[PDB]
Amino acid sequence: MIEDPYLGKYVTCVSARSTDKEILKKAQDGGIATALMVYALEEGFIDGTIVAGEGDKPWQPKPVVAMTREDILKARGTRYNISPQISWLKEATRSFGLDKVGVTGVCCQMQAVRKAQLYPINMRDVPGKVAFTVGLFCMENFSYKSLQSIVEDHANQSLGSVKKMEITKGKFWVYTERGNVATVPLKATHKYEQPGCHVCLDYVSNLADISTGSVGSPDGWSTVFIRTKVGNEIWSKAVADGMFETKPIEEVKPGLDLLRKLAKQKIDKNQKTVEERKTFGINKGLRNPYA
Amino acid sequence: TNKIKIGHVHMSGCTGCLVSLADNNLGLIKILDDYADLVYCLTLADVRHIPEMDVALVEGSVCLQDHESVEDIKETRKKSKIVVALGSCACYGNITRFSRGGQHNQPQHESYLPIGDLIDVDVYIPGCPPSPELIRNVAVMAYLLLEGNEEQKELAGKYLKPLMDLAKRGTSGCFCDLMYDVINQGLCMGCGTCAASCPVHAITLEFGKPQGERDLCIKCGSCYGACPRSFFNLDVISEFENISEIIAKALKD
Amino acid sequence: TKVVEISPTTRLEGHSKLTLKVNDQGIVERGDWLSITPVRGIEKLAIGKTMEQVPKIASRVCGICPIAHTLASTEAMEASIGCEIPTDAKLLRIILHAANRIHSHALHNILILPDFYIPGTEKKFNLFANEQPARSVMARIVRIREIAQTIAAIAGGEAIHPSNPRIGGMYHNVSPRAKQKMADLAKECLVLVHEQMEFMLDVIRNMQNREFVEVGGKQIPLPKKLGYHNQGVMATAPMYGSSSLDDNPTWDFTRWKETRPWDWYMGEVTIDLEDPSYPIGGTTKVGTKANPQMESCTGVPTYDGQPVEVGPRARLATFKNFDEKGTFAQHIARQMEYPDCCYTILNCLDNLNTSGKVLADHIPQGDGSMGWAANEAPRGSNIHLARVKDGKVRWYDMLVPTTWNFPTCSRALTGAPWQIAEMVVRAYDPCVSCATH
Amino acid sequence: TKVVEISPTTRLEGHSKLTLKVNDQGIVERGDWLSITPVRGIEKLAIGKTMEQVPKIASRVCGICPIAHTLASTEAMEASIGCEIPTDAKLLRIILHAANRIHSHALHNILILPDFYIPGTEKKFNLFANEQPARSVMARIVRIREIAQTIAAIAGGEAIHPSNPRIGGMYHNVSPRAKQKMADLAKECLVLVHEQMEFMLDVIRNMQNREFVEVGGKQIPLPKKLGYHNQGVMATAPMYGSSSLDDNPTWDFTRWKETRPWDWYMGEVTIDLEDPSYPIGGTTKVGTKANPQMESCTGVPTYDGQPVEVGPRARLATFKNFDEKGTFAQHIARQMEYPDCCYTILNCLDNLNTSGKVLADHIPQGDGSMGWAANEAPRGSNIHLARVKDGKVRWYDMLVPTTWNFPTCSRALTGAPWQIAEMVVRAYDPCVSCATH
Ligand SMILES: Cc1cc2nc3c(=O)[nH]c(=O)nc-3n(C[C@H](O)[C@H](O)[C@H](O)COP(=O)(O)OP(=O)(O)OC[C@H]3O[C@@H](n4cnc5c(N)ncnc54)[C@H](O)[C@@H]3O)c2cc1C
Ligand code: NFU
Ligand code: NFU
Ligand code: SF4
Ligand code: SF4
Ligand code: SF4
Ligand code: SF4
Ligand SMILES: [Fe+3]
Ligand SMILES: [Fe+3]
Repeated sequence: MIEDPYLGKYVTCVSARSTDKEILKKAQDGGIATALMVYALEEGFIDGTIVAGEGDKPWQPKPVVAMTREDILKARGTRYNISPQISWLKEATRSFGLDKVGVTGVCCQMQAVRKAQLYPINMRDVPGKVAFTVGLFCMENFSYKSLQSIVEDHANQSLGSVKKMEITKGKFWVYTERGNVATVPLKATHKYEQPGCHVCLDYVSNLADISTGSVGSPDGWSTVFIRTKVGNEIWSKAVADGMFETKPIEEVKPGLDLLRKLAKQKIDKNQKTVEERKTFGINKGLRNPYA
Repeated sequence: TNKIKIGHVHMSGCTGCLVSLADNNLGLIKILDDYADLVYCLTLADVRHIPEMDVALVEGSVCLQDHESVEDIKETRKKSKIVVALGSCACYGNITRFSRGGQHNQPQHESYLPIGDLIDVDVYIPGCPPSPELIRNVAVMAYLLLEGNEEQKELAGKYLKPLMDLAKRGTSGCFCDLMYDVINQGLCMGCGTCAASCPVHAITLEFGKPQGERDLCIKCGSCYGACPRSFFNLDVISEFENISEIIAKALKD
Repeated sequence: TKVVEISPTTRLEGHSKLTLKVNDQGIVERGDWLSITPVRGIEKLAIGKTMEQVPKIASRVCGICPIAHTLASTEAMEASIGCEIPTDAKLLRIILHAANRIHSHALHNILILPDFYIPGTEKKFNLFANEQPARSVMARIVRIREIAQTIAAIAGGEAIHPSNPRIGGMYHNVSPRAKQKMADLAKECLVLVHEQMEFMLDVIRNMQNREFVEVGGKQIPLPKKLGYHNQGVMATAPMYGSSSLDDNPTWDFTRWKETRPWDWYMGEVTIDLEDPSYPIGGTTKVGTKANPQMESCTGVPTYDGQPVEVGPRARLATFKNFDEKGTFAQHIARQMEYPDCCYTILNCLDNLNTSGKVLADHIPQGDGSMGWAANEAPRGSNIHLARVKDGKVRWYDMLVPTTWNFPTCSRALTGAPWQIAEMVVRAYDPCVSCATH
Repeated sequence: TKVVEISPTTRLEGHSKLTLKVNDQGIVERGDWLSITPVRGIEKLAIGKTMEQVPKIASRVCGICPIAHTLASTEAMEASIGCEIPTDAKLLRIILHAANRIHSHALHNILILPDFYIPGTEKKFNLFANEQPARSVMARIVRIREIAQTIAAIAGGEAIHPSNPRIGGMYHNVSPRAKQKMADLAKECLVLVHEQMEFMLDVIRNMQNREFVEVGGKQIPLPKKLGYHNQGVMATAPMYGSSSLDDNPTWDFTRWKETRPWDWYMGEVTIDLEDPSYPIGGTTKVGTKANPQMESCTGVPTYDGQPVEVGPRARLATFKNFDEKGTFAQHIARQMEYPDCCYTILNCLDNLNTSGKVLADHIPQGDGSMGWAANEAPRGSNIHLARVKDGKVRWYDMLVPTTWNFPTCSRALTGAPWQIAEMVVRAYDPCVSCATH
């Protein structure tokens, strides 16, 4: 068990991509989040999972309890605006009748699940029915109006034409279905970020069973942390079953060196913000949820 | 004696508080003529930066993601002898409690707090809109507190005490005040004053007891303020005929 | 080209600034007037709330024109659900509306007169001062606003944030005594607003005959075409408004589109011209970065793909083909609206049945259909649009007069000496809390 | 009085001339601008032909605005027979219409810029020349027109003489991929037309500040009221148009009457003033006889018994009370129409259902009833009127924008130095093949 001060607690870290070519056709990166949930369903580690499905406006996610391989695949690809994944957490155990709930989401959503497991506050039956969590890396998120403003104004693209969006190499990238590419400098996006992201002290989904993301791995690949006993059992079985190609992370460039550095910048910048809240006023401060 | 110095500071407000002050009509002109100099008010005058004030009438709440606003409300505490939260937005957040961001062209302007959560507040004038008469009484009494004989300064301090207690009580206002701190305390006696004060008709009385339409309530804190079982300061209120004549003489030509 | 910036503006409602590129003579080449008022976000917080609550929240957008948002919001709900209100409710709403226009135009007289000259002299009005003629003008303005607020309170329940309007009509009809009281006050007001109107028109005509004005001790030339722009105008009624319930609505939602400031505002600039003597406190320090596209707090509604002017001149141009433009023309058109307010109140009172019904018998709950309502607020067309379903607001949008006027006034700044850019702004009677909401 | 004549005009569409009486200073006292394009006679050859053929023949009146005649003709047939087309057909026609307006206004930028000055200088734009800034302006104009023609081709079937419109709607809806392609192109175009628009407005403003322009090496003074006339304006919509199928049509056929040039044009004159140096080839030889009444090739439509102005300024004046007139005002109003075209396309695409029906289920054959349709072509109101019976055109009439503008522009010539009479003409963006048909 490595206990990293910026990458959290984990057993191993590899670079990986799914061997399911259908999944990879529309996965954001390696298809880890989709492949892990499909496999968990077909093997019976879960009987349903919360995923960011398609919503009612283009590129606006809608949380949904998926119970088939087909419904899980609809959630492929990154939506860079808020998806309130945890709103279906209790309901998954009520009208859906699930015994083994999967949850996907970003770092704060992993935190929400773990708080619910230890301090269930009107969350009956949830502690014991959470079966598997896959956490995405997340530097920051946006309101939907923020995302519209970035894509339509700054990138000058129509949302109905966008095939993929990607934050990497210092730019917000927009790919269209007809084959065009537009970029926006990340400096331009800063005003649009969701303010509650600025106290977040968690980059690589420290509290998930398995965490997955893009940084540290070449395109089409994911950096994966296997963290908990649940996470290790499922990953071992999946690898043994042929579900994934892997490479130890230290044989991969830029790997864990860059990743640990981006995690450190996030925590340091946001810890400072948390500190300034304390003296925000005159002889008064703002609340610290971590106090 | 000199005139005291008064500013109107405008945070995330609607200017209805300023309009209320102005709706004292020749009363305001009388106060500006004889008792107070308006040293700062962006709506009415060209002083661009916050100067020193004896009394700052501060309307609106503070948007935490607007740097200049945060600086303004801190600068105001630094520049002012007495800070007055003028109106329910400044006292209690009011309609900006419901702000949650997401609108062009600043979707990150999400979080609003009453001024008392950022600085110390000496005096509350609650109301949405606040009553012109209350703002006038407070301005007169603040003058007497600073420039009167010790008999006046004693009256002024006793008049303002419940508005200073409100500022120390907290920064929240709601229909539920009447449950929490009146009915649930065994103090409600069915007078129905809360129903008259509510600006949006969210309060009915059923068999003599308040009934609140919480999804109509805009969280202004008026009804607890007006309730005669929130604060009832007998030393002042039983002298109503006297204090009335005193205030009136201070406004007479 | 140099870049000078006035922040904050003054003698207008709410918080804005002027970021101006000027030529070697200090004449604006391209200026941006922009809101820097925080976005309280009324349109987004409205979603899921009850159709009864949203108009009372929308009222708190602005304390000068709360009548405009209370009525436009309520009538947008009524248009979305298909609710037809009773005649006597409509009459009371019109009395409320006309009264508030009086109080608002009279308040704006207080804001603009310090820029104007006692006619035939070099002395500017100082309305604070206890001297003539300012004090007798203040006494008249003050009685006018008092009458107006009183009528508003009687017909509307409250002068600021009226409580009487509700979905389906009004909470209350008024007594025979109240109807007489409103008539008595309107009779008094009519004589007063005729006097104030003639006074203001004389003062404005004198301004039009001046060659310069004094700012910070310097002579600033007065351009003949001060405040001219080519955006044209938009208006839905000379007095009250229009809604999608009407047989022939007078506003066309297929001609509207709202962009971000992006399409119409300048990008990043750096202030390199500063005047510490600008009354009172100077201009933005040299070296400050500004970016109107990103700092502007409003959206930009357009009509036929372009910003338009709204307000009193827009109404007189649309409905009487008033044919003067620019700063002093805007001022003139506003004063000319004084008497209609009092004649309208008196005519409405004459037709009001104090025993008549004020609430529709049936209030439908809505199926998600879009409806809209325009109120001709004192500053121009205030258009609220809504989808109500099962008594809840599912979608809400607000196109407020000063929102419309922000890009248009910016364009009218070209040609002005930067030291009277603020005079161009004030002819729009800006309400920046309204524009931002 | 002397008589000078420019024949042919240049940098406009088609074949016309200017026959001008001038005072001792060379200022026009009374000038006639007239078509000398041969009358192809579309209205008379239409009689007996099928209602499907006549719109495709009428398209070939003009290759710059064929969209205008294709749609006005088709919708006149649809109005005469009482055929209501499907929503998605209408959306595609509007996309076609807006796209073509972009290409036409941008083409007119090429025709008028050689008369205009690089701002703050004495150099005129030469757009042929491979030098800056002309070449970067040409590159932008060229991409704008390419985008516009492409959208026109996708929604309309062909950029020049669109093949997709038919009686009852369209031959084809578009694919999901085509809808995305039109959106992508319109996004690109919107940024470009905003840049081109600002560029053109700056160039025009500089023109308005000039005192003279150079023609054939001589300084020609620029009158302050260049191109002013008192005919007023006519317009049926800010964007698309109107037809007799509408509940409330926005054009009134009882106010129209068409005369021969007779009532409005000068009779026989003889040229006695000639300038062989007029660029490039001089003016009509001294001694030539001219007779505008008899040589003019057009009819003269009138509204309330008088010629009117149509086109972009007419549209902005009618629908926003735009209040500037004359040559540079016409130029301004045209550039201001650029963004509406792109916002409209994007809004139409957003509402377009690519699976939706595009042909009415029933196409009646007509009983001889009169119907009419107005299309707001890039140059102004294009009104086609028809009686269809048993699928054949029994009566046909075309009132085309430049037809309307011919007598009006003639009157606007008064006061111009004859050497810039052609600049007055070009502000109308003339299409003389359209005017004559
Ligand atoms: C706001 C956001 C910020 C991110 N920032 C980074 C970063 O800085 N560095 C980095 O390496 N990776 C970041 N990621 C993760 C990365 O973009 C991919 O989502 C991740 O690599 C998983 O990809 P995949 O091929 O395994 O998943 P896929 O197979 O494509 O499946 C997508 C998964 O992502 C979930 N998901 C998609 N959108 C959301 C959403 N808005 N909210 C909650 N869950 C969602 C889906 O439920 C599904 O489980 C971010 C993701 C999000 C949503
Ligand atoms: N008049 C007015 Fe408001 Ni304070 C504005 N702008 C709006 O509806
Ligand atoms: N625009 C245009 Fe044409 Ni070539 C003209 N005139 C017409 O309908
Ligand atoms: S930065 Fe933190 S709070 Fe914001 S969406 Fe990502 S994991 Fe959640
Ligand atoms: S308390 Fe009411 S009237 Fe005062 S600023 Fe707030 S919304 Fe306006
Ligand atoms: S005002 Fe106070 S005491 Fe009177 S009815 Fe209301 S809560 Fe009870
Ligand atoms: S119930 Fe009425 S008076 Fe009391 S806090 Fe709510 S809105 Fe204000
Ligand atoms: Fe809005
Ligand atoms: Fe014809």
